[PDB]
Amino acid sequence: MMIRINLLPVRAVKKREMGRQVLVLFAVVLIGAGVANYLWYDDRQSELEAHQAGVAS
Amino acid sequence: CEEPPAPAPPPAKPKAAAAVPVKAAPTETGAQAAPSYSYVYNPVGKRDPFRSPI
Repeated sequence: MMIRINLLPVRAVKKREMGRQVLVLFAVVLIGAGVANYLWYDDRQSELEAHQAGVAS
Repeated sequence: CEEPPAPAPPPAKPKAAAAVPVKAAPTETGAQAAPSYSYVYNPVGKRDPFRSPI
């Protein structure tokens, strides 16, 4: 008797794979944009400290 | 630190370099004076003396 299993090939395979890659790209872009939002936050806190020094003046 | 000029908004010296200009002090100090001057003087003279004695 022949026991066959067409489970995980291929438009299922490569569409789960494309599904993975698109999401990895999403993750990378969102981590980068995150880092940007950060570095911005730091320049802003520095500016705030300079300005509070001025207000003390 | 702050650079040649600083960054650009300008930053912050808005507030440092206005709540400075300067220390102020400020010398509530070292005046001088016009003073003031008095006025002079009441007569016409009278005779008894000295007409007879010269």
